[PDB]
Amino acid sequence: MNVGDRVRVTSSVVVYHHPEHKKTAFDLQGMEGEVAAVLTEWQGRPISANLPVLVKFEQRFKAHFRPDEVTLI
Amino acid sequence: NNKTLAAMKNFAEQYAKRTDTYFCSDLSVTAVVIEGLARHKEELGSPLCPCRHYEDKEAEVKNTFWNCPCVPMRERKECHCMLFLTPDNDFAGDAQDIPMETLEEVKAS
Ligand SMILES: *C1=CC(=O)N(CC)C1=O
Ligand code: SF4
Repeated sequence: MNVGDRVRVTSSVVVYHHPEHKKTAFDLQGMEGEVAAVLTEWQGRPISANLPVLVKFEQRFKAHFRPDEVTLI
Repeated sequence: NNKTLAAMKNFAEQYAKRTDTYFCSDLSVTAVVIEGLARHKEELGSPLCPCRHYEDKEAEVKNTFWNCPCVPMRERKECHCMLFLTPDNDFAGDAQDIPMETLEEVKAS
């Protein structure tokens, strides 16, 4: 799992900030995107983000995930 | 700072209304979280989530993932602290406003 990898949401992930679904529940499962970052630490200092995998999808939309919620394409 | 507490209080009430979420039926829980947020804002400069243990609070504030409202709340409406609850949550009440006295009853202890 590295920045740049192409991944697919392979688990149920319901978000409320989707551009075409703002403020309403929307399941991202099945959507494909690219890993933009892996929040394991800040400038070398360990951080505790529980959804470290930041993935960017089209439509200027991005969301955070746990490693197990996405799969390399 | 009392103005910081009032500010955090205002933030919570407005965010709840904006996201259609509600405070815990037991406002003592709500009060504890709000005061905790206020304290972190006073010490760290940001409202770092108060119901978590950190290895480096300063780095956490810089990353911002846990600065209220955190990523899980903003994206999945998941609030570990039980501050912002969805209507279907068994612990959600009907309030989106909390008494200032309730918050101060926590400040003293
Ligand atoms: C304060 C922190 C937290 O997680 N909760 C819920 C039990 C509080 O009241
Ligand atoms: S879980 Fe997130 S949204 Fe809820 S009080 Fe903590 S920091 Fe704020």
